[PDB]
Amino acid sequence: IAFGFADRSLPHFTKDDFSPESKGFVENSYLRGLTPQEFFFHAMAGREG
Amino acid sequence: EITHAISSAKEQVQEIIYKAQHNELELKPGMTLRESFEGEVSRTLNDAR
Amino acid sequence: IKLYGREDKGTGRTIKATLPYVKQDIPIVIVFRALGVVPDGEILQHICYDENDWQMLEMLKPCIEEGFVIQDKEVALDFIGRRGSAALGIRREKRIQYAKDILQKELLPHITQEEGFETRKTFFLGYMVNRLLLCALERKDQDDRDH
Amino acid sequence: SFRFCLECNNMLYPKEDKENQRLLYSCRNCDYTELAEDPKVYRHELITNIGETAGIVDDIGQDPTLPRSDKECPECHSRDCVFFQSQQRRKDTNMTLFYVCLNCKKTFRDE
Amino acid sequence: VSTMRDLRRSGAISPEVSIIRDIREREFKIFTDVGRVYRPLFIVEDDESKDNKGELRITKEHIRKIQQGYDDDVYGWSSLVTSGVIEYVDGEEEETIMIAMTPEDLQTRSLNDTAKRIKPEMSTSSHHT
Amino acid sequence: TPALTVYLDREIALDIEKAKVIQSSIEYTTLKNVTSATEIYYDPDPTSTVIEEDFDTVEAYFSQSPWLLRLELDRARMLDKQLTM
Amino acid sequence: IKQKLETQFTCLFCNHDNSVVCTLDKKNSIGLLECKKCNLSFQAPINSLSQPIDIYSDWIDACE
Amino acid sequence: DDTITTEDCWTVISAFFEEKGLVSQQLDSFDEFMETSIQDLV
Ligand SMILES: [Zn+2]
Ligand SMILES: [Zn+2]
Ligand SMILES: [Zn+2]
Repeated sequence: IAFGFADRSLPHFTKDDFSPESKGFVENSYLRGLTPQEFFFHAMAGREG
Repeated sequence: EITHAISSAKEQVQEIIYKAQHNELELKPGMTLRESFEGEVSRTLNDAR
Repeated sequence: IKLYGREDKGTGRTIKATLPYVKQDIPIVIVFRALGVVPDGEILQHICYDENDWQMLEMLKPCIEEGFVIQDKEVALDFIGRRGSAALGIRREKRIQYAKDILQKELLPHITQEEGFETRKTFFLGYMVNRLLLCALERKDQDDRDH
Repeated sequence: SFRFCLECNNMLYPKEDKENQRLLYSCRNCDYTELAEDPKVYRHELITNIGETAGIVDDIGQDPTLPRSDKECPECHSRDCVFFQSQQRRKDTNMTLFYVCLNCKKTFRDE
Repeated sequence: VSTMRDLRRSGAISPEVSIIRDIREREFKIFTDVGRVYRPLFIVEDDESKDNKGELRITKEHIRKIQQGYDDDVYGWSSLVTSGVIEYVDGEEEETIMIAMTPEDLQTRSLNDTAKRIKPEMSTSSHHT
Repeated sequence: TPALTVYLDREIALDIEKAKVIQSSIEYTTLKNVTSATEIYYDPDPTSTVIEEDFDTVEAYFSQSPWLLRLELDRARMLDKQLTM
Repeated sequence: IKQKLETQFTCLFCNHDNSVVCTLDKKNSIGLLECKKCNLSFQAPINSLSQPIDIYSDWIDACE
Repeated sequence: DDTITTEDCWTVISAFFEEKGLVSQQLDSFDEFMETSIQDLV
């Protein structure tokens, strides 16, 4: 997931954060349910398809 | 077991960030530092899942 | 405002602008002079705010020399009017006064359109050139059209 | 730093004085001329590092979007700073971080 | 910017105005343009001059007055906006703020329920503001 | 994505050291690739130099236009590519 | 190389339209207007940026 | 004071739709056109 905001993927993260959760790793299963940050990233990948 | 394998994969991604930011990361042939960095993180996370 | 010159191709790497209702691209220095600020040293004082930045100053070098021979306001304004989609034969005595309208209005009309306020357009023009070179110097990403 | 004539404000060009065998800086709209302090006339950096560190501003610590670190300032030894990777937008740019102490505004790294 | 921000949070300036400080590029942009898309957010107290810090500005007292419809000497949505507890941000101003996802994320906690979802660790920055 | 697949003779293909020799001869290297900086000086005396840095270099070595073209090679890229002055 | 260009300008003397030819010599910075009808000629200095409308403008001011 | 709960968040949201509804960006925009924009265009 690209830095579509200035140096971050979403305004809920600090800048220059390259960790898994920051750049689109969805840790939860569909059973467990996705968090709000993960949800949007999943919708970005899904839209591209 | 599931939660452990994901937890340990997030730690390895931290180590990769540390190495790349302290100039201790191996450069892959044909690739810049940032390409090599992005490449190694992706391989780790897909193997984790 | 277009920056010509490819990578090691395009020789003199100068900068020309495009103005509404003028058929051809006009170099930047000429329009600066055409607004009432003519010596080089003031022009560069309006664009670059860092006298040490020699990379940026080297890229403005060819623009000065390609617009050196236009050394005053009157011949600058006439150089413009001779391209601006008009009729043939409006003479210098008036072809200036037609181009002064194309500069006062139509060119950046959101800043102001009353007379005797050309200081705002000259200062703004310098800002644009500054932003243009920051991207060409790879100090700032190009803008994201989808933001 | 390239300079302008102090009486005409137009730019000076370097020109040699053949008779006295010395380098001058000459104008092009008038007769003013002066002596050159520097034999160097032009430099072209192919492998460049300029603008890596450059954007150091006084209010960068007021930006709440920047991450904070524990690194010890060499000057004042404060435990409160902001950090950021290089603002150079080249494709080969390193990922090494710059830290800025909010007190003395010095820039250091983790090497 | 602090003064200007406080004028919007009181109502002296129309609440739909954008006040955008870009610190890195040393630019300060204000927009009163028509057609900007905006959304509301809760304001979190960020000034280290009060015990209020780190918590939501909105309290159950506002919530009490909302359900009644009147103040204790019409009171609806816009009453909250001109009393500094909610403000509007557009896409440009959103670039410069730091948003917590839920009120519970404003404070650190003390689980292991294998059915429920994992909350992110958030360990790249030591302290968030 | 233009690309060549270059198989090597058998005797060379099982000896990595000889293959590296082939590698460096095929790869295009320009002067621009190894140059770090170029400079233009006014050095009016052909037998000397105002540059204190190149003083001991040019004085011992020696034992036309006044404009000097001075270009600097990067040691790291020159060492990796195995090129001599 | 010189540029020999026909124009749609009217000669200031004979009044025939579409009969003024412009010869721009940039190697020596000398522009030349010619009339294909009455045969008059007018010379003026040109830069590198000039075009047939630049010297034809200088010809209008040289008469008035 | 105390902490804002999930139910309290919906009380705030209820106040929004009570005042503004769902199509206020259509209605307010057109209202501004009749009150002022026509006059300015003249
Ligand atoms: Zn002068
Ligand atoms: Zn300090
Ligand atoms: Zn004729």
